[PDB]
Parts: sequence; C-alpha cells; structure tokens
Amino acid sequence: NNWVLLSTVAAVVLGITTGVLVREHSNLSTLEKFYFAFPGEILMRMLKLIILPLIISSMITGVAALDSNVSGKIGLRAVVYYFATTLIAVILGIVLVVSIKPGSTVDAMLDLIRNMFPENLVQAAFQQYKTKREEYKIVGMYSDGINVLGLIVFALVFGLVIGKMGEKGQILVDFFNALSDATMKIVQIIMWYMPLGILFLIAGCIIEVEDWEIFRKLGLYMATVLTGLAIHSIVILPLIYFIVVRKNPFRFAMGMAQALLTALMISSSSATLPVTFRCAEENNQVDKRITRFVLPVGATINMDGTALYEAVAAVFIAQLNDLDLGIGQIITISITATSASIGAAGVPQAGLVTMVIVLSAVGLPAEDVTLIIAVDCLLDRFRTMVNVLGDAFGTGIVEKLSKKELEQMD
Amino acid sequence: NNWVLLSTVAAVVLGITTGVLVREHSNLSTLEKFYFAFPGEILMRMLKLIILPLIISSMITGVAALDSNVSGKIGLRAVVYYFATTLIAVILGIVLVVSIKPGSTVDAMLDLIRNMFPENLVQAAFQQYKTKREEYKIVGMYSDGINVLGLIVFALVFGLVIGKMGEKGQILVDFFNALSDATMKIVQIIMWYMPLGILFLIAGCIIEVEDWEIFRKLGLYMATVLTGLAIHSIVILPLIYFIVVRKNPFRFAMGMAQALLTALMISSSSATLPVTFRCAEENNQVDKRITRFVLPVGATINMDGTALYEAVAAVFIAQLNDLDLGIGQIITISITATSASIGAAGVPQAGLVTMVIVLSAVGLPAEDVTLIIAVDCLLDRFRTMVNVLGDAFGTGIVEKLSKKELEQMD
Amino acid sequence: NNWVLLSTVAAVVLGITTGVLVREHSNLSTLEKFYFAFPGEILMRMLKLIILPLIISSMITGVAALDSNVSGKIGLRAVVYYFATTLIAVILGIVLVVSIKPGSTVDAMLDLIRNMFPENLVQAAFQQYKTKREEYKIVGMYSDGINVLGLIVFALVFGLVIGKMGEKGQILVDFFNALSDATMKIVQIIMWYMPLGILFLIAGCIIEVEDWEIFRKLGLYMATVLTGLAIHSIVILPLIYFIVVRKNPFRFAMGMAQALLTALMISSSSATLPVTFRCAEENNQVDKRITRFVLPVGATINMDGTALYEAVAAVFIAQLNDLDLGIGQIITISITATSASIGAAGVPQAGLVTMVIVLSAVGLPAEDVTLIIAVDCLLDRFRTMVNVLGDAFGTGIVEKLSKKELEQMD
Repeated sequence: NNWVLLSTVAAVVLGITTGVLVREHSNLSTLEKFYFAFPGEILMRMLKLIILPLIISSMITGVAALDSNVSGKIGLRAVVYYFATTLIAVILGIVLVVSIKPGSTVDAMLDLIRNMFPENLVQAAFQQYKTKREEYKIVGMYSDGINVLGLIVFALVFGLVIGKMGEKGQILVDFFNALSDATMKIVQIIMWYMPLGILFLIAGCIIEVEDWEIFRKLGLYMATVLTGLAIHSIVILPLIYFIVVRKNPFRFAMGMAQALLTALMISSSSATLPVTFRCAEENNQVDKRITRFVLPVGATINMDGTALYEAVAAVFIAQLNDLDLGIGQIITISITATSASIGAAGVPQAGLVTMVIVLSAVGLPAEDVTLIIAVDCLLDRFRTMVNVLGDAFGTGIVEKLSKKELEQMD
Repeated sequence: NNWVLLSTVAAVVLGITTGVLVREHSNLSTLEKFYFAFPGEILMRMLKLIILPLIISSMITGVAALDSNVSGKIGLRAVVYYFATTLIAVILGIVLVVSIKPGSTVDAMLDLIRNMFPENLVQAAFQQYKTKREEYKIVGMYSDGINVLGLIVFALVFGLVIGKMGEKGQILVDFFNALSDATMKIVQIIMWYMPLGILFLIAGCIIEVEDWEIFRKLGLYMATVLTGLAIHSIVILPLIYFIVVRKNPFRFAMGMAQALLTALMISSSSATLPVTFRCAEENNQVDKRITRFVLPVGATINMDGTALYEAVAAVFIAQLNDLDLGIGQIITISITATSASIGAAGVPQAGLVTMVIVLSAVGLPAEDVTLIIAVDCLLDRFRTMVNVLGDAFGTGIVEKLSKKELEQMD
Repeated sequence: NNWVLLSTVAAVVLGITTGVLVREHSNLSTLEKFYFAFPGEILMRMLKLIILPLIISSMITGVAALDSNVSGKIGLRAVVYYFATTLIAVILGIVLVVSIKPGSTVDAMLDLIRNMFPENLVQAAFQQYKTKREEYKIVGMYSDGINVLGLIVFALVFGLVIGKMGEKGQILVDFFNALSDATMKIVQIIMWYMPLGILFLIAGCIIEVEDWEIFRKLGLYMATVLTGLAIHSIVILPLIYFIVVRKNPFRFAMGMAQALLTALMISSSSATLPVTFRCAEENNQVDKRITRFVLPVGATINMDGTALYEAVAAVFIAQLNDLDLGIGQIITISITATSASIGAAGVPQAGLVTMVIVLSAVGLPAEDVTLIIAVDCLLDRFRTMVNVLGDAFGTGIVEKLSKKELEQMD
C-alpha cells in the first residue's frame, strides 16, 4: 500500500493541530521552542547529507548514457525550454506585482560566472566564492555553502568525456551507475523516517509565529504569490505541453501526482528525484534516457518558481519603503534576483541567503527579511511543487521532440 | 623473526633511559625540548593520516560481507555486549572512585545526536559541529576535528545497501575490498618505521616532566585507575567469556598477546586492527566474517576504558575542589563523560578535548587538566590495551553465539 | 593543422599590441583595469581546477605501471639527476649574482618535512600546515593552499602498494588509468579555449605597468636572470645529455619544441604534461613507461628554474638594502629559497608566496616584492620553459640508463 504518503498527510494534519493547540494553550520560552523542533532539524540534516552524491552521480550517469552525436540536440532543447519558461514566469510575476500593488550587480554576475569554474574540486563541495569592492580594488574570499553550479558543470563535462571514451571509460560508467542506485536506496531509507520529522517541522513552524497579526498585515502578498504560482502551473505549462505534444496535459499531471505531493511535502526537488523518475517512466510512457538526462538538469537550473516568488517579494519590499521605482529598476531587480539563484535550485532553502545577497546588491535594506520570513514555510512548498511539475512537462516535451535521436540509438 | 616487536621493546627501554639521563644531567630550554620530540610527532602524524580510509573501507567491507537476512542479529549481539561491558565498567569505576577517595548536558547529548547525521560528507572528514546557548538562543558552528561517528554511520548504511544490491553493487564491493587491503599494507609500511618514533616519544614524555613531585602528589589516582583497569581486564572480561563460551579465557589472551603488546605500544586500537585481525583469525580459530565485522565496531564504540579513566579523573578533579557531590551528580558526570567520547574511541588522543568539553559542561573549572596531563602517557596505553582485549573477547563471544547464522551462509 | 599554437601566437602578439595601445591612448581606473582582465582570470581558474586529479592519477598510474623489483633503480636515477641539475643551477645562479652585482630557517625545514606527511588526506587537498615560535613555544595552524607534496608522497606509496598487490589491485589500477585518460581529455578541452584567455592576460599584464621607468631601473636584474636561464638551457643541459646519451641534443630539443612553446605560453609544467607525453613518445622514440613515470616527478620536484630565479631575486633584494652579506649568508639564502618551493613546482604561481615566506624567514623586509612583481609575467614563462626542457632531457637520460630494467619487463 501507499503507507508513506498517507502517513505523511496524517502527520501534516496532526502537526498543524499540535502547533495550534500548543500555541493557544501553552506558553514556551525560546529555548523550549528550539527544543520542540529537534526532529525536524534532524530530518533536514539527513536530507541535506544526501544531496551531493545523488546529484553528482545522477548527472554523470544521465550524460554518459547518451550517444556522443546526440546529446547536443537534447541539451539544446532542454536549455531552450527552461529559458522560455523562466522568461514567461518573469514577465508574469512583474505584471502581477505591478498591477496588484501589495505594498554591485556586475560583481554578482561576475561571481556567478566565477563559481561555474571553481579553483578546487574538493573545496567546491562545501565552500563558495564571493568578491566585494573596497577602497577601488576587488577582494575575494571563500565562504561556507556548497557550490552546486561548479560541481554540475564539472559532472556534465566529465560525463561527456567518459561517454565518448568508450571501452576505456566503461569502468567509470559502471562505478557511477552503481553509486547512483545506492544513493537512491539510501534516499528511500530516509523517506521511511520522513513523516515524524515533517510533523514536528510543521508544529515548530506554526509555533514560531507569535504576533498572529502578521498574516493580516501581509495581505495581497500571499494573494499575489499564490495567484502567480497557480496561473503558471494551471494555465501556461499545460498550454505549452498541449501545443508541443498534442495530448491531454491533465492526464500527465494525474500520473505525476505522487511526485507532486512528495515535493509539496518535503520542499526539495532534488530529494523527490526517485519518485519523479518512477512516475515519469512507469505512469507515463516516457523514454528512460530522456528522463534520466532532463530531470537532474531541471532540478538544478529551473527558475520559474524563484522568478514568481523571490522577485515578487523583493518588489514588495521595495514598495514597502517609499522608494517609487521605474520600469528599468523593476526589470533589473527581477533579473538580478532570478539569476542570482541559478546554482542552488534543488537543495532545500530556508534562510534565503541568495535573496539577502540580492537585497544587499540592489541597495535595499537587509533588515526587511523578517517581515516575510514567517510565510516562507507555506510558499516554498508550492514553489517546489510547480518547479517539479515544470520539470516533468519538460521531460515530456523533449521526449516528444527527440523522435529521430531516439530512433538512431535503437 | 619478530624483529618489529623486539625492536620496539628495546626502543622503549632505550627511550626511558635516554629521557631519565637527559633530564638528570642536561638542562634544555622549551624550544630544545620541542625539537627533541620531532620524530615522535612525525610518527603520530603518519598514524593520524591513515585512520580515515582504513576505518571507512573496513566498515564498508565488513558490513557488505554478511548476508542481508543475517547481519541484524550479529549487530544486535555486538551492541548488547558493548553496552553491558560499558555499564559494568561505569559501575566499577564509580564504586572504586567513591571508596578510595583519592582527592549544558542536554546540549552535549543533542550535539552527539547531531553529529550522527552530518550535513556534508566531505566536511565531516575534518570538521565537527557544536552548539552553545547565548543571550536564550542556540548558535551552532563547525570546528576542526574528524567526525568519525557520522562517517561510521554512513559507512554502515552504505555497506548494507550495496550488500543488498547484489550483482549491481559487486563493483563497489570489489573496489572497497581492494582499498581495505591497500590501506592495511600501508599501515604495515608505517609499522616498519614506528620504533624510532616510539623511542623519541617516550624520551620526550619523560623529559617534559619538570617538578618530579607531581607523581608523589598524584597518589591514589594512579592506583585507582590502574586497579580499575586491571580488575576489568583480569576478572570481569574472562568471567564473561567463560560464562558464554565454555573455554579457557587465558589461552585466548595468550593468542592475542601480540596485538595486546602492539596496542600497548602505539596506544591506537584502530591502528592495531591488522595485527588483531591476524591474531584472532590465525592464533584463534574465529570465523573471518565475525572478526571483520565486529572488530571495527569495537574500535569505534568501545567505552570501558573511557569509563574507567576519564570518568574517574573527572570525579577526582571534582573531589580536589571542596565541591562535595551527591549520588546523582556523580552518576551524571560519569554518564556525560562516557557518552561524550562515543565518536572517537580508536583514534589517538593526547589533548583529551572530549574531557575538556565534559568539564566545561559539568561546570567544573577547565584549568585543572594540567594536574593530570603528565600521567596521561602512561595510562592511555593501558586503556587502549584493555579496549582491544575487550574487542577480541567480544569477537569470540559473538562468534560463539552466531552458530546458526554462520551455518546458513554455508 | 596546428591551429591552437598559431592561434595562441597570434593572440599573444594581438594582446601585446592591445595592451600597448590601451596604455598609450586610454586612461582607466583600477576597477576598469581589474574588469579588463576577467577572461585571463577565468582561464587561470580553469587551469587551477584540473591540477589535482591530473597529477594524482598520473603519479599513481606511472608508479603502478612498473615492476616491483625495477622501480627502485628508476626512481633512484631520477632523484640523482634532479639533485645534480638543481645543484648545478644553484652554483651558477650564485656565481652570476655575485659577479654581475645588479643591486627561523629550522622552522621552515621542519614544516617542509611536516607537509610530507599530512594529518588528513581530504584537508591536504586545499590546506597547508605552518608553525611559528612565540613567547618560547611553537604554535602551528592550517592555512589555505593545496599540499601537493603530501599528496604526491601518498600517491607514490599507494601506487607502489597496488602495483605489488597484483590481481587484487587490478581494479584500482584500471580505475586510475581511466581517470588519467579522462583528465587528459578535459585538459585538451580547456586548451581549446586557452588562446583568448592568454590574449587578455597579456593585455592586462602590460596595462598594469604604470611607471614605465621600472624596467629601466631594473637593469642587470633581467639580464642576470635571463643569462642564467639561457646558459642553463643551452649549455649545461645539452652537454649532460650528450655526455650520458651519445646523441645530438638539439634534435631532441627540436622534437620537444611543441611542448616547449606550450609551456612558455601557459607557464604551467603540470598543464603541459599531455603535450610533453605526446612529443616525448612520438617525436622521440622514448619508452612509454619511463616517460609516464619520470615526467610527473619532474613536474613536481624540478628546482633548476626556482634556483635560477627566486634565489637571484632574493640576493638582488638583499643587495638593494645596504646589508653586505658573506659567503655563508648567500649560500643559506639560496638553499632556503630553493628548498622552500619543493612542493609546488608545477602549479601556476603568480603571488610568489613561497618567496615571501623565504624573505620573512631570512629576516629581509617583505615589502620589496613590489619592485620585482612587475617583471614576473615575463620571467616565469621562461622559467617554466627551461623546467620542462630539463624534464624531457631527464626522461631521455633515464631511458638510456635503464636498458637492463626495460629488458627484464619484456
């Protein structure tokens, strides 16, 4: 049976009830509040532990599985699809935030390019590079935080090289195939424990809210973000799927419902990858090669949810201050916020350090994060859900458009 | 011939003579004293270098060698045996320190649980996590020091997964078998050079003592620690072995004498692992699978020596201050000190950072370490000797109790 | 065709022209000067990224390819040749700097020995150990910077062990062979992009010079360094080659011209390794085993260029100050400067941190580096060229002297 998903839904409702009841009838200190959310912290720690080998081995295996003379077209189609979806999401978010009205960059882009080619493979696993101008000379240094962008680029190049090697790279191909399978099984073992961590995480999230008037004050900001995400998930993506693939998009969404729920629950596209693989390969008759190549790329560089969430939050923050913007300032903020997070799109994010960096770069005060940090728990899950839905639709579209390429391999 | 052990014994006696003669007839500055112990520092550095791959590959290989439907009972028996021995050692140490009379915790336990599941596999190889309460909110950060506990847990889970994989994980199994053999050979190469390092280490240890009245002042503390270790090694462990295995325990100890001497000399259970393997498999007719699985686990979570040494030292320090304790305070100190070192029990320890953390947590002053740091050289070697003796007895007991399981594999 | 080398030469001349024209006709701020050299920084970053796996896998593969009973003599001959060449270079540099007249150590040597045996394999990939005396007690700590010396020693020991293992180490041998080939191919991919980075690097180097009288002031220092390098490359090395191998040394140099140009262009002996392999194995009929073993060792511990460059620069700096030296002080400075860089001789060096450490140790002021940092761009390339020429001549000499050993393998 599907005991994991039912248990997780029961844990979610029980955690909501527990948080509400404890907040209403019990008074706890800050230390007790921190101690009440320990299982959720343990679950988040376990989820973080498995991100590196899973994504690295999946990328290498997916790239190496394709023929040398074929992978270029598939990759080109994937990047074109993701760029188009990100542009549409950016436009929709800008239009919605302008209409509803709810309420340094060069260094950031150069750092983004710098992180694509790290100076140390081992150091990139837990550290990132950043520069700042001081009196003017540029000074750079390394700070904690996994450099997923550089590891993904190196993994892609390495997978291409060992796929083109042939008989001399077969041992590496087999090694990374076995590593990918082992990481998948370990992820399943962690999924076994997930529900209790989710229960306590929801209870702690609800308990941490103290004012209870922040939700009332944050009117039309939740409405704006939710409306943008709903429009993107329900209208634009199914229309693109039907236009390219002459098939019903909602049967496709019905097949992926299990992965959609899982992603909505753990809020981690990279973690959900095994369920997405299974749903896309079994429930829908999508080729294994296309799925295994496209899905990690989507979990890495999908920016529709970021464009519909962080960009809107930034424009709302700028609107809170009497800092009336122009068309250029709004477009610059949306571009900076969307581009600054291109590296880490699958890892779980709670502190929104990328958006803090964006706020610092665009000159806005960095102390306004607290006014929206309370509702991040609710919004991030829907962001991840729409991200994985877009990834699945992209796998379907690329499989549709790669008929000749998949014919040559046979 | 056995030229390594005879050479090491000759080096030990020559180092004792050299240290005594240099202290008596020569006067050296602090810088010259530091320069006199350089070869011992080099030997310790080389021993530290080989701890990670050896323990990781040994754990993976030992776990993967067992059948999937069998390893649960073997692991359960091993943990039960180690828990029982640790409890007996704790009780004996408490009783002895109370009778002879020679002279924050929640955060520590939560950190112990946190380190079982690190957030980064690469970072866990050289860094550890720690939290502290400040004005109250909890703040955590990473500090230098290998996280053996997390690596051991991940290695166990990975070994189980790849053992259950079968034909798809055979390549990883072969890879880690070869890695384990290579690490063993490198350890043997280091053992070739060991004796000169031991000579200079003993000479430097003896030279560093300056007062020469600290030994007289530290009366009944050496007596207490040595009596506890001797009682545990000579009475309790052989009695348990004879009760479970109806055989003479001293022939077993006679067979393991080579590994016992080696462990007494280098004071590193993990380093002694190859000699322990050879003695337990050849001198005693113990099954290879049981040995290869139990011995790394013992080298990792054996706490009898820690309970008989650090706990007693802590109670002695608390007795030095006019800080008359109760039964609860003594039991809390013994439990905290024993549990805080569960991660690093095989690596060489000289600075006793774990006991410093324990003293900080139990509210005792941290400046009293110097009064006992002088005799650590002598006591740590006997602690390691009794630890490896307990590990060997545990291998024998588990092999005795696993007759049906070892019958199914055949 | 040879489009890469011709494109790189055209890029070099175009970068020289661009730098001269921009300096003469345009005025730029410091920030614009930094932004003008971004592609060169990206190229240097990519070159740095590939140094670790390439050198590690090449060392392991080269050591493991040789028979167990043979590799000792080959290694002995290689070390003897490198020691003799370094001694001759030291003598020549000292004599030239004394005649032309253009213008703490114990801790350094002990740190050099300490870095040969690191305490952590993972930490050695990006960190180094250093000690300092303070009031006297010695305090050590770790700082950023790859520890190539320790990794090379561990790789050599590991390669010997797995070569002696045989059928049980064949899987590791195959794994590292495949890894070496993959790293070579990735290096070739980077070489594809190299020329534009070289163009912008030369343009930025030329632009950064502002006084334009520093070249006139630095008279007889360029002359001394260039004369020493030219004498070493043209006279001493061909004479040694002809004395040992009764063959024309200039046909050998003509065969290696492609690798010589490449090394002169990128100034990185380790990066040039694939071209050196191809030229030495195809253009000259040198045995593959001798080449694959000797060349990484030369790229790691070749000190002729360092002895002819850093030692002379240090003596020139000491001559600038009215600090008249003796024979012992000059020999101590040359020995310290040559020995302090034994670890990193193949990686690209621009900041000359090793020479800064040498200046700090020998008591000379550390602020005089700026007076010679301007001409480092020009001199380092010739230093690397003579280093790779010496490495190739060493491969030839060792192949000549290893006739019996290469006969036994057949």
